[PDB]
Amino acid sequence: EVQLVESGGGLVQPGRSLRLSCVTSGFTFDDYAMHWVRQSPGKGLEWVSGISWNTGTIIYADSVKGRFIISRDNAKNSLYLQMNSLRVEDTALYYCAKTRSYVVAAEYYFHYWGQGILVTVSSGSASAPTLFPLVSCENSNPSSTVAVGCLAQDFLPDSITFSWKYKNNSDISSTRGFPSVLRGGKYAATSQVLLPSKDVMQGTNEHVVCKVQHPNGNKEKDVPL
Amino acid sequence: PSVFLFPPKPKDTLMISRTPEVTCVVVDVSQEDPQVQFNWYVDGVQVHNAKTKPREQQFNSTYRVVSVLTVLHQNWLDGKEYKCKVSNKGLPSSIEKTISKAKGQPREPQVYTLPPSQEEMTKNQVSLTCLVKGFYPSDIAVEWESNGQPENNYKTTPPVLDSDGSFFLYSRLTVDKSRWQEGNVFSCSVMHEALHNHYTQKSLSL
Amino acid sequence: YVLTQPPSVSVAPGQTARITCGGNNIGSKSVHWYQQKPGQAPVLVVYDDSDRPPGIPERFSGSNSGNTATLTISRVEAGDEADYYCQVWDSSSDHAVFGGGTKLTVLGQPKAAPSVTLFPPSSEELQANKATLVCLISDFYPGAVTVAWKADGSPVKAGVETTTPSKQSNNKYAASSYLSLTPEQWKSHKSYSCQVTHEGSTVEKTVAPTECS
Repeated sequence: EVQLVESGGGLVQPGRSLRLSCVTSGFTFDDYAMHWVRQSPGKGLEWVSGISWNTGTIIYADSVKGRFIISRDNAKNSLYLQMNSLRVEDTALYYCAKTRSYVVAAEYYFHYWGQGILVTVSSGSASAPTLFPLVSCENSNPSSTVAVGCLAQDFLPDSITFSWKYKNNSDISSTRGFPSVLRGGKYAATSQVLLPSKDVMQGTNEHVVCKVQHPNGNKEKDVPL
Repeated sequence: PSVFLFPPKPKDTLMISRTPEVTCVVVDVSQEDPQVQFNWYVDGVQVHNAKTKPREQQFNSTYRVVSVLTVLHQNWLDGKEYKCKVSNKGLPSSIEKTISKAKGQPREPQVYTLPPSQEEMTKNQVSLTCLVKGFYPSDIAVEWESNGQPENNYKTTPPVLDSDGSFFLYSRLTVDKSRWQEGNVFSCSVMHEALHNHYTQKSLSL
Repeated sequence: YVLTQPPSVSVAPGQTARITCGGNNIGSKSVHWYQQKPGQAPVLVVYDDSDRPPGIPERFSGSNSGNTATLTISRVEAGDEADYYCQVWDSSSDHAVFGGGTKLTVLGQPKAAPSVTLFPPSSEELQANKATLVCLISDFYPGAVTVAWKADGSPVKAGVETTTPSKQSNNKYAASSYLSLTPEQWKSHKSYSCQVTHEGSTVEKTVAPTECS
């Protein structure tokens, strides 16, 4: 059994700093070069840095050189990553890794990975999402009435549960939800609602309504028909 | 006084993280004065002094004069001659000794794991075998591990000089048949100079 | 160094999934493979080209020669559904390059045609001196589509940020693609198009900065 446990911090404002840590167990730390590999929230892994057994050889990623400082402590079975001059682009899940090589110059492979701690770099912490309506155009005969969509942006952190309301009881209780995207220090998420023609069944659809359920920062924007 | 020069641990030369040493020890000192001298001739270069510090691990009346020598991995793996020139106020002349790795072109070991003989299943503790053959030099290192943890209950036979000029050995892990029945996966890890990363391991399961 | 592996690979149970890891003279390097399950840290399934770590099933075989490394999975099962990454240490510059990743979608249900609609940035956004094109893709299986943006035919690379497909709950997968551009850029083009390729099929919608006057 081998376990690499990371700590570090979490959410931070750009420019600020964070020092990550990784305490290892289940193997001789002195014998293996440890590495840090991050994973951008939503797409692929990216190698960050690495350091030899005796600290002698330190190496970094080009997109990190100068900012991040990788360290280790054999006596304490710990690997660190001093993240200086943070940037929003650095928002990723940082993984700790154990290699397995004995030859002088080996083609490293990450034998063991930690669960991965998360660092979020952005300005505002809790933000009230600014809701902007999206409209297409009238349609019915050539194809399904695309109607309109609701674009919720400027919220942070996530924890969003949007809901569209009508003047009467929402019969067809459904909504085309979508994933939130990692934007520059903020999040954004749309919600589309296809409309089966303009069936004015008593309730006159003067304008559709869109509301966002978010802890701290409740908003409701008016959308056309 | 008889002198005995000893080589470094096979693991110690194969992994860059360890420090391979050469040991010069002596037994039966002459009754007089302990005036000793050391001249470590490293096939050309010379350290002379090195770290000749006899940490007298005195138990009862025993205590010998040991002299370790920090060795550069490659220098040992390239066939350099490490000589120890021991002397003492009593010996007629200085006795020298010289060691180097088994001179010869290295051969990558072939590792094969063998499950328990069906006859052994009648017993409570079945044994897992690991055949490591066709390697050279003899200097090798074999260990066993289950779920990323070394298993201490195993023995390894010394290298037998096969007909092919190469060597071979067997490592036997002893595991409760209950554990073997559970479909656990054990691995035979072998370290040797001529291996891709000085490492390789083969697993066993049910 | 550069590694290149197909975005997705859909194979029905029983069949063999062969994941290709492209690399220039990759045969001189030892490819490694990792398996990353949703919400789980990646695991080393194959290393040094063909070696398998204790415990990883036999059906996982590694291959590598010339300009291609090929991860092969015999008798593909549902539990083998995750992202596979091919990594290689570039000896020439001391950097560990990972591939883009491949989504091994073990086929279960039939393939669904993606419905895509591009919405123009509302005037309110323009008022805030910003312009965002929102391309919504929904009801598609396998959950993997390549979305591309292009202004007046020419592809726009900067400002794009697409979300990964999500099955949410309705079984079918969905996604969203954004193009955060300046309000002036939006007005300085005849038309903008969002093209989503769902395995061969490329469907695209166009939104022009003007329709009539």
